[PDB]
Amino acid sequence: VGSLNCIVAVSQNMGIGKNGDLPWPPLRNEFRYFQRMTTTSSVEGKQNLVIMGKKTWFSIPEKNRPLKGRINLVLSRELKEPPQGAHFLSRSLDDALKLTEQPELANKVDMVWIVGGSSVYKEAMNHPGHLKLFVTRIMQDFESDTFFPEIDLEKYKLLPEYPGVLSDVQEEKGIKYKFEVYEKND
Ligand SMILES: NC(=O)C1=CN([C@@H]2O[C@H](COP(=O)(O)OP(=O)(O)OC[C@H]3O[C@@H](n4cnc5c(N)ncnc54)[C@H](OP(=O)(O)O)[C@@H]3O)[C@@H](O)[C@H]2O)C=CC1
Repeated sequence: VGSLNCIVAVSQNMGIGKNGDLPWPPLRNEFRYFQRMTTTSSVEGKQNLVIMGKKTWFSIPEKNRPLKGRINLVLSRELKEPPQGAHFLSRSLDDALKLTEQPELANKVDMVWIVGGSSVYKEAMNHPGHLKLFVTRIMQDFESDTFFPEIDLEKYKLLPEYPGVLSDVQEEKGIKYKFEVYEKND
């Protein structure tokens, strides 16, 4: 099992969700980036694991579930089995990660990607260890009801570049956005 990573798109006021969808209109190329970064292994014949909360799961369009080419793991304590189309169900972030230590998983999984929502990001972000954050800055305010936790910049260093991550400002449907990678190791 290789790296642990969070990936998020976030508006200027720290918004990630509204009413079960994103705060902004769909940005195809942002989704495309998400799919590429989460899918691409750095160890062929191996797969990446995506970990998400229950609400995130159901906020993905059914035709994109499971996220293809990835092991899909959903967090819930109410569910008694993985949702239709998901693979794994876990009851805590520890359990999902500890689950990547099982013989079965250990030698099949490259990167672990936490792909939301707020509570799973907060726990991972505040846990000691090596963790990167792939953050897309959506460069305006959007009305939101779910927010990304504080990024402590004493811990998380914004990297000046990263392979496979376009650096400069993008725009789609009149909305400018920028790809960032942050790393801590504590
Ligand atoms: N902009 C982006 O990058 C992203 C946007 N989104 C959007 O953001 C919002 C996500 O909302 P959010 O409310 O944060 O929800 P989550 O995806 O975190 O779902 C919350 C539910 O997941 C289960 N859950 C969360 N963490 C754990 C845990 N550690 N262990 C066990 N179960 C857990 C609980 O379900 P149970 O009650 O069953 O225990 C909880 O009620 C939606 O609008 C979504 O579309 C989501 C991802 C990324």
